[PDB]
Amino acid sequence: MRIKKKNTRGNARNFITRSQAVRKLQVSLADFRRLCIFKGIYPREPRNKKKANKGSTAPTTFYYAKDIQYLMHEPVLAKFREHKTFARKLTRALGRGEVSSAKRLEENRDSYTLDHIIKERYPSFPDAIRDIDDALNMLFLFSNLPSTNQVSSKIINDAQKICNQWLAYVAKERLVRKVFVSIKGVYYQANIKGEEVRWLVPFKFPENIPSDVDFRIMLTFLEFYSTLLHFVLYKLYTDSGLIYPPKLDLKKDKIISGLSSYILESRYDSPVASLFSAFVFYVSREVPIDILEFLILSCGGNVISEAAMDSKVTHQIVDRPVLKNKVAGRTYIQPQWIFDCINKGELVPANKYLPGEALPPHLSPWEEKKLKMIMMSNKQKKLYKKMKYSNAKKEEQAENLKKKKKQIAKQ
Amino acid sequence: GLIREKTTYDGKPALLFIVRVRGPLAVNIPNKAFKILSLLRLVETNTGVFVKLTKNVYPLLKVIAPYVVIGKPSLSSIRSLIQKRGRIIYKGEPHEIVLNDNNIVEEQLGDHGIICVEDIIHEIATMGESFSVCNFFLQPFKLNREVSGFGSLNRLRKIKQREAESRTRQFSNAATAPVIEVDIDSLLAKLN
Amino acid sequence: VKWPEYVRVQRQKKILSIRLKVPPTIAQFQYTLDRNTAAETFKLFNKYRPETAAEKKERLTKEAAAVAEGASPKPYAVKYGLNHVVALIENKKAKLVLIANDVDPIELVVFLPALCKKMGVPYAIVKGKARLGTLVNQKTSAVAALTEVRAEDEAALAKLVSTIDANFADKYDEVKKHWGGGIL
Amino acid sequence: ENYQYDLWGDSTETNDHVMHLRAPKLPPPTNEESYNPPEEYLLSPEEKEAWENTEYSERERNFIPQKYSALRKVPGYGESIRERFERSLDLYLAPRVRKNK
RNA sequence: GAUGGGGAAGCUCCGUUUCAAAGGCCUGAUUUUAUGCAGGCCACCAUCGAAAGGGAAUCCGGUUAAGAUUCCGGAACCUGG
Repeated sequence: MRIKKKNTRGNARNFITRSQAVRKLQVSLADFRRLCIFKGIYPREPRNKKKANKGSTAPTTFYYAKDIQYLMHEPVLAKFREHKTFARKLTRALGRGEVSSAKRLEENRDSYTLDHIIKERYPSFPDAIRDIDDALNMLFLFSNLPSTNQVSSKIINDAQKICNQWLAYVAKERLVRKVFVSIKGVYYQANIKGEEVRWLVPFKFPENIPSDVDFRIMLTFLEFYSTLLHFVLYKLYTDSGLIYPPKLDLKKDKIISGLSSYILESRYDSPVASLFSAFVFYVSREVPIDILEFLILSCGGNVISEAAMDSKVTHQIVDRPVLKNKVAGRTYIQPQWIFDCINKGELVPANKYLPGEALPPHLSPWEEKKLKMIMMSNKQKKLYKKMKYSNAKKEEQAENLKKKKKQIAKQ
Repeated sequence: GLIREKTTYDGKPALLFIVRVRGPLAVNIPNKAFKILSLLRLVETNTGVFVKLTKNVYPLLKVIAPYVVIGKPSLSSIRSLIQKRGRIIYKGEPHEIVLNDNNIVEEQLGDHGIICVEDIIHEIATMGESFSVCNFFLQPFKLNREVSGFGSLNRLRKIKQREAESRTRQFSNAATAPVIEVDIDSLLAKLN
Repeated sequence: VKWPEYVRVQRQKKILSIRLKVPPTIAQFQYTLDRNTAAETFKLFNKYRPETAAEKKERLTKEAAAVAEGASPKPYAVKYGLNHVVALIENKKAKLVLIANDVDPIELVVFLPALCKKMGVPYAIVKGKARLGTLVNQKTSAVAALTEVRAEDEAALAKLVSTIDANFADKYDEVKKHWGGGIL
Repeated sequence: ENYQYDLWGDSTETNDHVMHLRAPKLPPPTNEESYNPPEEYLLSPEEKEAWENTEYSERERNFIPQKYSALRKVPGYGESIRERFERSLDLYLAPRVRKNK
């Protein structure tokens, strides 16, 4: 054949530039990135940059051609055009002045569903659990955020309902294995069929919403995660023989509005799932009953909330500066006891967490070479130097920790 | 889809929540209302504040009836509003820092026995002794307003929301006009 | 420099109409109901929007459903059809007539104001045929007329007619002179 | 009953059949950043300023650990939104490169 | 020689840039009254037309009933990935 141009085969056509991909798809960057997020597509870096970018050295972003081509056949692309046309026609009606026509048009529209995206993105059920970490984190973050002009109240309510349903399922099955508390918030590491899924849970305190962040991407992520978690919860409930959706007692919702509100019914295998068995724990006003109650319920018996209509218990959780009465019938234990008990899994002694007593630190559950180096090659020499530097920097983790411990031990 | 029942007003100090209505459209805030709402620090739309249903406040509530709505929120709604929204207007000077630090409650009050946000919630829900002190410290929550958008779908939603006001909010303007009481729980579930 | 041919053609048409002398029968428009009275007329006419296809369909289905299980007067509405408007005109049945000033074929509407004044029927020129269309469930009608009206709006209609007569009909009766398009 | 159907069912398909489908790269577990960690981990006052002077993306420790004596004293976190936003951006914008450690 | 046009009743003639909306490159956190797209640059514009024009690259030896820079042995050189 005739001469073949350099930038026409190989990496040149194997990867398509983002700008070229947008032009080929004839879709706005917003919709294109929405589809990419829904399909879970990511950019890729070839071993040679100039070769892929038509021989031009630029900070171009590359995407796999096959994935983009497959994306073009997704019905979501047509649904986006349908939504755009509906919005244009509704603006036309609003400008005309026939509100009734706009209402009739709205009553006919139907929203697209990501059911077929989940099937291909997660061919098997365990795959969804293996990556539901990000979905759980996002849902737990959004459930606590306040509604604003960007995020609607309904979205936050749905996220909170999903989080509550997940917590209720976890508590009913007692799948909690390890827990942790940090500045970022409390961490929960359940075991859903052996996936050891971890999910952060921030404290139930107000959070500032800076304008720097863009919730538009977060809105789409939460929209996808809503369907993902709904399907996962339905599958889990069907596997466990529990009815779905789980109804909630409005009487409890008015009082506590949380874990106990959802009364899940049909129609124990690990020491962590047996701690505090047949025990009843009292919780004070200062402790985060929302976090503490779930842990105790998943581990052992029920909990008596500090809330009332505004005893046969054996332990009481309180974090007041000074104990109030200390009735002989209630054991007083600091909230740190529950976390340490879960981490140890063997009911750590309660005599180390009495009220006012100092709490123990919390720990997360997770010579001739000088001459011989002459014969080493340049690349090998550089690699050995990098390895030595990496060893030295890691040694600092122990050196500066032991030095600071020695300094602290003075008093 | 709505029910009404005439009930005699009692004298007990029931818990009430006030939400700014921002109306009527053509009425300019009169001096009487200007002072009444200024004393209640409800000087901005969507502002929320907790008050005590004392007999000395019933005439003021009746007078400001067109300007605001009232109801009896539940403990869960009060707790959610307090723990999700809050204001602390003090040295930090006019900084609007929010209740992210329980130690601040200890510092400001200290002796009143209010050491955490849950203590404030319980005091408000049970008409505690520190109700007056904590409420002033608990500057009004800036509740998010309605859809707050001007667009294709947003305007249609706003029209439907407005049409419900005539079926839910009305005033007779007579001295005998009973105070309209609505479930604040539903409104909060809609606003929040 | 070059622009689209149609854009240039329409710009040339505009700058020619702005500069071409026209007989008084033309340019009888461009002296139109003011923004205030125009808005008042729209408000009055906004209460008599003709029943759209969906509204009529739902009403008929509801009536049929009640009938299947086993009196009101004629609904007053605006009249907009050019043939129907010109038929209400010349018969004295028309009370208020609105004329669009931006009709593409000028000849279709040149004689309408003259006939309306000859018959002694109140008439008003309002900018924008789309505005008439927006209130008639159509793209445009180029004309709008009123018929028997509810007693509540009778006073409003009379006041609007008096205002139109005071503002446009009497003030712009001089439009016969001053051949339009004389701007330098 | 919208969404109330098991789209997975009995299945054993593997999405990794194509090597281009790289792993989700779950975040690493937390290490010694507890609300009540050993006081030796506390950063010194000058080191706090030095760390604060560092630019973004070079902030492995995104906060200064503090020895909170009581659970109630634990304050809220305002950077939780920022961390999740950064993670979401990295998920669908950070170039994924296959490598062997 | 179409292309956008004009003349010709018409088979058709003119015209090659002719006053055509005549395509080809890149960037962005997702574009703020909230997930319908914004911005940066150039202004030419198909095709055919040469086996004596320019060109990417094979030399030798041997072999047939007719074929050799092609068939066989050896050793060569160009393009793309």
